[PDB]
Amino acid sequence: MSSSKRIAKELSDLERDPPTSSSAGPVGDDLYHWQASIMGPADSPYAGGVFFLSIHFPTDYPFKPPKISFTTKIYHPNINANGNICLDILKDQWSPALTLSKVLLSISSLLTDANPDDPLVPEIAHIYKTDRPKYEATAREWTKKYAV
Amino acid sequence: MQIFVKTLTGKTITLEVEPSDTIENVKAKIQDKEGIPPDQQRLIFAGKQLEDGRTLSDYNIQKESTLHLVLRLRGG
Amino acid sequence: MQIFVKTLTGKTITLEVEPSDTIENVKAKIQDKEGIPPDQQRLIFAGCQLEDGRTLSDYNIQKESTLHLVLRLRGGD
Amino acid sequence: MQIFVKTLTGKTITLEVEPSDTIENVKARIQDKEGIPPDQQRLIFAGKQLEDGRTLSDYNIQKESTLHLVLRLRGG
Amino acid sequence: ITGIVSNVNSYTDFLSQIIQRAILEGTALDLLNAVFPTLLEYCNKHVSHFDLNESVIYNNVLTIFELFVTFKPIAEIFTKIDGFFADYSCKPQDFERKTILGPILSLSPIEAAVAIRNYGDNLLRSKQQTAMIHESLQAEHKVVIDRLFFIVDKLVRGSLNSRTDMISYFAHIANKNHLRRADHPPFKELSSNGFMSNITLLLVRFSQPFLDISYKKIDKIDANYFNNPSLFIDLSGETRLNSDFKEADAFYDKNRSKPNFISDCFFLTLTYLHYGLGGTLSFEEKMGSEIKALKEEIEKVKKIAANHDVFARFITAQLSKMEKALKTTESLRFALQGFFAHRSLQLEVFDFICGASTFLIRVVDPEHEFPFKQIKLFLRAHAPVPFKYYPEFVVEGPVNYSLYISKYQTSPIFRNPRLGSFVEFTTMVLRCPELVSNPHLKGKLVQLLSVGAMPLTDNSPGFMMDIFEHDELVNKNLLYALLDFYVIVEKQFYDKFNSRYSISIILEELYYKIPSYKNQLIWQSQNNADFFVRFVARMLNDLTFLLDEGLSNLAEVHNIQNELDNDKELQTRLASASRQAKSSCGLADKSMKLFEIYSKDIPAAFVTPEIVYRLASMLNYNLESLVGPKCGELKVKDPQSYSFNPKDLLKALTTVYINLSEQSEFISAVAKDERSFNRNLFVRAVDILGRKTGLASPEFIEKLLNFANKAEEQRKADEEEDLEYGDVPDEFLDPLMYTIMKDPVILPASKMNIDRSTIKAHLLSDSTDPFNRMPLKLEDVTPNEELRQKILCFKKQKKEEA
Repeated sequence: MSSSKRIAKELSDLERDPPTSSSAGPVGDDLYHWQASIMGPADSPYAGGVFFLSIHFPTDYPFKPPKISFTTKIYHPNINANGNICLDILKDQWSPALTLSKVLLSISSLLTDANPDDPLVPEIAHIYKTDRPKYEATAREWTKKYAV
Repeated sequence: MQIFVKTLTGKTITLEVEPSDTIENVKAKIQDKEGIPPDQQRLIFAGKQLEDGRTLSDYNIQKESTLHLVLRLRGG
Repeated sequence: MQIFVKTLTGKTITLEVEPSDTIENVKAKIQDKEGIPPDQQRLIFAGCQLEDGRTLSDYNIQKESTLHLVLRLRGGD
Repeated sequence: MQIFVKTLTGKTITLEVEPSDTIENVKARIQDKEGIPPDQQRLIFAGKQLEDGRTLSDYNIQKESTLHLVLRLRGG
Repeated sequence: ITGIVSNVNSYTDFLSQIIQRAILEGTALDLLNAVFPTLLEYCNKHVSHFDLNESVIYNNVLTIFELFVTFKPIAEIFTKIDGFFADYSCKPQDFERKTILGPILSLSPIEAAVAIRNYGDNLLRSKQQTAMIHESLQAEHKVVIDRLFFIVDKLVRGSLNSRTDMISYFAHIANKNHLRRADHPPFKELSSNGFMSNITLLLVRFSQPFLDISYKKIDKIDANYFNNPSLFIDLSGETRLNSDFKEADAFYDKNRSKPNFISDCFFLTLTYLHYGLGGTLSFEEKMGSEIKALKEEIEKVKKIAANHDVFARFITAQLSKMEKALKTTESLRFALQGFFAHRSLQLEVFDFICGASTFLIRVVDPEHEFPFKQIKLFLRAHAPVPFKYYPEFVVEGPVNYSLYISKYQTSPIFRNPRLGSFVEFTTMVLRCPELVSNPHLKGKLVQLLSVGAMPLTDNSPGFMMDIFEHDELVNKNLLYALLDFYVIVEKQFYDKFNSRYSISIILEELYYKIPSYKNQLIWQSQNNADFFVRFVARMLNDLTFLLDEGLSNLAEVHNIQNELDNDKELQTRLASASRQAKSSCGLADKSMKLFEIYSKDIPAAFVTPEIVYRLASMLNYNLESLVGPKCGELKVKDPQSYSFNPKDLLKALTTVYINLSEQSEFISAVAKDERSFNRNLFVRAVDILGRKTGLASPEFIEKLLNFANKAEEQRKADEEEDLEYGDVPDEFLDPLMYTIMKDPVILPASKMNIDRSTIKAHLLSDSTDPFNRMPLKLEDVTPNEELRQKILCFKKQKKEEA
C-alpha cells in the first residue's frame, strides 16, 4: 500500500533514463537500502573523483525524506567524516513530489557551489573563506587518496 | 515594475522592480518593509530555486508575477 | 525568552536569553555558574556545533529549547 | 547625617544624607560611589519597598539606621 | 589559655565566677573579645589541624562554649565578638578558619585526615569489618552534633538581635558557595563538606517542633514569603519554578509585610539541603570514576624503567604522591557512605522532606487546608501565583537527595510511614503541567518513582507499592499523569528515551500488582479513547528504530574495540556507544513487554484503522532483524550487560501476534505489509524457539503456525487481485502513491487529483500543498466524484474477464 510501488516507480524511470554523470540502484534485492554513484563536476577539484552513497529509505519514505550518507572520504566542508550531508532539501524543505534523481542533481550541485554558511566542518569553512589555493589543493589531494 | 511576492500565512506585499535588477535588488526592496536578511531571501517559483546572486534578467518574472517569500531556517 | 542547557553529568541549568545575544554572550553566562572558561565550552544543537561569531538569531527559533554541553578539555593523551 | 546601607552580598557603606532628600538623589549617591544605576537599585527600610519622590522624614528614618539594597534582578 | 584548654574540667568552676564577675559589672563583652580570638589563635597555629582525631582537644573546646552559652545575659550579646561575622571580601574556603563559629562547626568524620586515620591502614576490609569502623565514629559524631545544637539554640533564644544574626551568618556562607552544585567545582576554593553538612543538620533540628506529625503548626511558616523580596537568601540567578525574571520582577513591583524567623529558618534549610549535601552527594558519586581514572594513570607508569637521573627521580616521586592521592580518595569514598548509612541521622533528613512536602501541597491548595482536607486535582498564565514564583531548589534539592540515597539497603526512606506526603506532591506535579514547565526537572521526579517501584531481589513489591495502593489522592490520577507525561517528553535528543525508560517500569508494575489501575486502564481505553490512542501511537513510533539503533551501536562498539585490537576519545565514545545501545536494548524490551500485557486484555483498542497499518509494519521489520542474520551475526560479549537478549524479546514479539490473532483486520494488515512479510520468517522463529528449550510451548508454536498459514493464504489471494490488474492507465494513479485512488479528491491549489487518505497523511505532517507550496487544509479539498465513476467503470472492465 504505502511504500513499495512508489519506490519501484522511481527505480524504473532511472532504468528508463539513466543520469549522465551519476548512477544509482539498490544494494541487491533489498529495496530499502540503495547505492548511488556519481562523478565530480569538471569545474571543481572534485573532478576525477567517483563517490558512492549509503542510502536508507525510511518506512514512511514518500512522506519523510530519506537518510543518505557518503562512503568515500572527501575534503568537503558540508560533509563530515560520517558522510552526513548538510543539505537543505534533506530536511524541512522536503516535498513528497521530489524524485531521488532530482535529489542526486542537488548533491553534485552542492559539490559545484559549496554553500559555506552551513559549516558542517568549521575548519574547512575557514579555509574556503580565506585561501582557495589551500582548499582546491587538498580536495584533489584527497581525491588521489580516496576517490580514485 | 509592479511584481508580486507572497508569504506563508497569506500576506503579500507590493513594490517596484526593473528588468535590469538583480534578485538581491528584489531583496533590496524586501527589507525596506519587513527588515529581512538577503541570506534569507528564499524564492520558491514553481518547484525550483531562484538563485540570489543572479540578476532579474534570467528568471522570467513577468508583469505582476507572484513570488513566494518563505523565511529560511538554514544551518545543519 | 529562556532556554535549557544540559550537561553530561545529568545536570540541567536554565538560562534566560535574548535572540540578539551572541554565542559568546551565552558562554559568558554559563561561565559564571559553572566555573568553566568559554574556550573549553563546546555546544551542540541538532548535531551542529555553533560558531563563536553567531548569535541566537541564527539557529532554529523556538523558546524552551535545549542545548547540550560537550566538554572539550585543554589537554589530552 | 550618616546612614548605613547593607547589601545582599553584605557590603556595608556609609552615606551623608539629609531628611528631606529625594530617594533617587539618595540612589544617585549610591551610584556616586558604586556606579549602580538607579532604576536597577531597590531600597528597603523597615521591611518596606520605598518610593523615589518621597523623603526620609516621610518614611521616619532616624540617622544611622540600616538600609537594605536589593539589586533588582537583571536578565540574561 | 593553653592550660585552660588542657585542663578544662579543673578551671570550669574557677573561671565561672570570673565570667559572672563581668555580668554584674557590664564589662562582659571586653574579655569575650579577648578569649575567643585567642581561642581562634590557639586552634589555628598551636595546633596544625584542630580536628576530630584529637579526642582530648576538641572535647575540651566544646565544653568551653557550654560554659558560656548557658548564661542568658551573654547569649543575647554573643554576636558582637570581633570576627564573629565574616569579611565582605572573604574567601569561601576561609570561613572555617577565621570565624568564632568556624572550626567547631567543621568537626565532622568526613574530613580527609580522619579518613586517613580510620581507613588507610587497610584498603580491603570486609563488609563486616567496614561497619565497626563507622559506629566507632558515628556514635561519637552524635556527641558532636547534639552539643552544637545546644549551643546554637541558646543563640537563637538569646535575644531578638541574635536570632537575626545567625540567619545573617548563614546567608553569607550559602551565597558564597553556589558553585558546589557545579560539575567540577573548585574544591580548594569552596567550603568543605564537613562544614556544610553539619550546618545542614542543625536547621533540620530547628524544624522538628513545627514539623510535627500533627501538622497544625504548618501555618507558622508564611506561604507569602517570596512575594516580598528576600533580605537573606540571594535569589538573583536562582531559577523560579514557572516564571521568568521580568514577570517576577513585576510581581515584586505588583503587590509592592514583616520578616518572621519561622519562615526565615525554613527556606534557608532547603538551601543547605541543595547547596550543601546536594553537592556533597554528587561529590561522592563520581569517586567510582575518579578512582577508576586514577588507577589507569598509575598502571601506565609502572611499566616504565627509571634510569635517567633527572627523570628517574621524577617518575619515582610521580607515583608516590599519587599513592597518597589514591590513599586520599579511597579513604573518602568509604567515609561518606557510612555517613550516608548512619540511618539515625538520615531519618531526620527524610522526615524533613515529607514534612516540607506537606508544606508545599498546602501552598498549591487554593484553600490552603491541605494538611486537613485533601486537594482537588498558557501553563504559566494559569499557574497558581505563590507557587509559580518559588525557586526550583525547593524541588531539586529533595529529589537529588532522594535519587541518591536509595542505593543503600539501609534506606531511611524504607519502612517510613511518613513517606506518602512526598508522593502526593510528586503526583500533583506530574498531574497539572501548570506547576512546573521545566521537563528536565520532571524527569528526575519520574526517575525517582521507578526507583521506589522497583521489585527487590526477593521479588517483593517496592517500598512505594503500599503507598501506591493506600493513598486516595494518588490512585485517582497517577495513571492519567504518566500516560500524559509519556507523550510530552518528545520536547540527537538522546535523553527523551531515558525518561520513557523510567515510565515504562512504573506502567508495568502497576499493571501487575494493583488491579484497580488495570480497571482504570481499560476504562481509559473505552471511555477516554482519544487520549489513550496517542499513548499507543507514541510508544509504537519510537520502537520502529530503537532496534535499529541497537544494531548500529553494538557493531560500533566492536569497531572501536577492534581498533584497539591493533585515542581515548573513542574510548570516551565507547561509553557513549555503550549506554545508548543499553538504552536501545533496554527500552525496546520495556516497550515490547507493554504490548504483550495490553493486547492480552484490550485487543479492541489496537485494531483501530489508524494503528493497524502502522503496527503490522513495526512488528514485521522488528521480526526480521531478530531471526535474520543481523542480530545473529552480531555476537555481543556478555549480552546480559546490555540486556541484548533477543531470544527473550522474541517470545514477547510472537505473543503480540497471538494476542491479536483473533482479529481479521490484524490478519489483513500483516499480509499487506510487503516491506517485511514472508512465511519463512515465523518458520525460522520456530527452530530459534526450538533452541531455547521450554521457552515456547508446542501449542504456542502451533497457534503461531496457524497464524502464518492464515496470513499466507490471505496474501496469495491479495496478489490474486494484483495479477488481474496489470497494464494501468496513468491518469488513474495517485501522483504521490502511484496506485489507484479509492477516494480521488481535487487539490484546490495545484489542481491535481489525490486520494483523501494520501493528502491526509501529508496534512497530518504539514498544512501546505506538496506540488506548488501553497497553504492547504483538509477543509480546502474538493472530492472528484466524476473520476471515481470511471474508477468504478474501469475496475468493472477487468472484472468482465475476471
